[PDB]
Amino acid sequence: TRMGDKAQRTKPQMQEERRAKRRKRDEDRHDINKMKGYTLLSEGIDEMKETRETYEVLLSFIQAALGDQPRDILCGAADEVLAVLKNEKLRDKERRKEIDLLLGQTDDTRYHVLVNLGKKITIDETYGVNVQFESDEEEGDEDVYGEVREECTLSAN
Amino acid sequence: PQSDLRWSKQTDVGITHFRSQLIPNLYRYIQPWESEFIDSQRVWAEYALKRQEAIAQNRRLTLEDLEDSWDRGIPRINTLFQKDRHTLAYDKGWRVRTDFKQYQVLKQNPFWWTHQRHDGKLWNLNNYRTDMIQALGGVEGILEHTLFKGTYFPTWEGLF
Amino acid sequence: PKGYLTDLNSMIPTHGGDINDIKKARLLLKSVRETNPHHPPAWIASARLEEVTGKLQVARNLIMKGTEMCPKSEDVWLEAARLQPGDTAKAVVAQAVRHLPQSVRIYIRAAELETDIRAKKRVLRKALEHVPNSV
Amino acid sequence: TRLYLKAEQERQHNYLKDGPYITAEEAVAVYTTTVHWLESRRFSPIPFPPLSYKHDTKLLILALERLKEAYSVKSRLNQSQREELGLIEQAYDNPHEALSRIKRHLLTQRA
Amino acid sequence: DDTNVYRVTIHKTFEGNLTTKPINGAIFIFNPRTGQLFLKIIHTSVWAGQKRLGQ
Amino acid sequence: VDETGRKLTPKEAFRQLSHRFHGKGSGKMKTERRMKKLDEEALLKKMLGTVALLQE
Repeated sequence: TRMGDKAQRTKPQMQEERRAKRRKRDEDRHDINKMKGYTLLSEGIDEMKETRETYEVLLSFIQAALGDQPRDILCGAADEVLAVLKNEKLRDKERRKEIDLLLGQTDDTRYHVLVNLGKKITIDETYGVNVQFESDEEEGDEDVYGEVREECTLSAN
Repeated sequence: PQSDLRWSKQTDVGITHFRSQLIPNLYRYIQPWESEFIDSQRVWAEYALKRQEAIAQNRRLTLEDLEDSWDRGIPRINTLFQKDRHTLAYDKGWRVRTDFKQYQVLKQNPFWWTHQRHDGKLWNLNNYRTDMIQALGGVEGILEHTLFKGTYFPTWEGLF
Repeated sequence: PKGYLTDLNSMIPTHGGDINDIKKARLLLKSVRETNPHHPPAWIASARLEEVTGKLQVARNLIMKGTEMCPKSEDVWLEAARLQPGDTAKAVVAQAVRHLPQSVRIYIRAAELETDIRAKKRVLRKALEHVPNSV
Repeated sequence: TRLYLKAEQERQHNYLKDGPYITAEEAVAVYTTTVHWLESRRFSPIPFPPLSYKHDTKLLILALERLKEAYSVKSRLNQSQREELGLIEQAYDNPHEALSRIKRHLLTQRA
Repeated sequence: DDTNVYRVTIHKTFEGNLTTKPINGAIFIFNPRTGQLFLKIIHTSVWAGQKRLGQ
Repeated sequence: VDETGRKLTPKEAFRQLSHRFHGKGSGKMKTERRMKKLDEEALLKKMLGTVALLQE
């Protein structure tokens, strides 16, 4: 017999649960982190999360069918298209002559492509409050997210 | 003794007899100081590399990495995740303070040389407990010698 | 020693704040805001307590949460603007105008944060463009 | 214990009768050595803790935790120990007032 | 049902401060069979100055 | 089972066994308490909203 043999090292407790908590916190704080460093007074794009990919594909289609225009133009066109196809009140046969006319009358193929875009798009007093006193916030004393945070002389005369 | 590992059990079929050695020792489960020190140097160099890389990536070292280094390093890697880490960053001379406690607290401290908060837990004995049960002959073999079966509880799962 | 004791007897707080009552009120307002995310008063009160006692960063985070959970709330937006440092207070202020166009208090806070004639002129020109009929 | 305390009192009275066993020359020699070493190291004397020290609350929390650690609960603590526990809880509750008390004592208390 | 035991009113004065007024709560004890409801009133003074936690 | 035909819990079954074994039963007060409990159970099992509605 040696000495270390049969010695074992444990595994992090609740590793997966802490990972899930971290994932939920990050997907909830994604908005805050996205808008953290955007100094809006010094940022011109602030005025202008899986809806953002839909907005991006809308912008890509508009860029393809519009000809690489500034970001303000692209955002305005995207807002116009999404808002008008949402406020059409499911009136479809009228959408060609307007939207495809605006985009250049490419074809009904791209018409059926773009209808998918509108398909995938989607100060109070408050008197009376309820409160609950509970002894929650019990953990294992470890990090809530499994992360490693980091942050005259004498003289003789 | 080989006799002590014999145990019976009855059910509607009848009675059935079974068996399952020497007791484990502590030293086999304690890790040598030399291995401790070498692995500490190695693991902490690895962590320094990982930390530089994660600072480059602009994230914090998550628990998923540094998982193969869980109970390793003389300052254990576990201590890197404690809530009180930032506060502890201001405790200096704690080793001398712990050593001197003997002149203030009457109780004798066996762990006069380390603090759980700073150095981490340097040992582990869950394996020792499980091996002790197995060597003694399994829960049923152990329970044979007691009066449990006289209580007539159906099973040993919901007892306290 | 005499000078330091004088400085200490000057430092002694004349208002203090019963720590236990402060904790009780903190728990009460935490329950408030948790139960009703759409109560601008809840976030405003939480931030006011956390700024009068404790430190300001927790109140600031609570108020970034509250501004987004209570859109169309000039009072909460102004709480955020006043609590945030000037540079990011401006970002809060213009987020407030984006959520609430025609927000004259918010625009005034924008100007007061900018503290420069050119930026004030530009912001007021934009505000007039938005709403010309405001004396 | 009683014999050791008797011997210690003998020691103290013998000291008071025989004065400092360290002669003035030895005292000045060691003092000069210490000042020379500190000058060489370029050491800056520790100042009296300012009124608005950044970490004073951290230090107070560490001190109170260390004081609490000395209670391995046996469920039977005497009057003085329980009173000290109460004082520790009070300091935990209101850190700033305890700091004011501490600085007052460090400045004036000598008995 | 004891979720209504502790409820507060938060009324603003736009200049100077904001006040929260603890209001009386109710413990509801409802019998589905006879429909008898014992609603116990919890006065504000019971917990307005209690100096106690949820314990 | 007791003479009345009710299933008997093991505790009072052994109570009756021990009584019959030693040769002395329980006291008069205990007998009265037991019987009053039995008739309490019978009365409860053989069966104020309207009053509250009318008084409201």
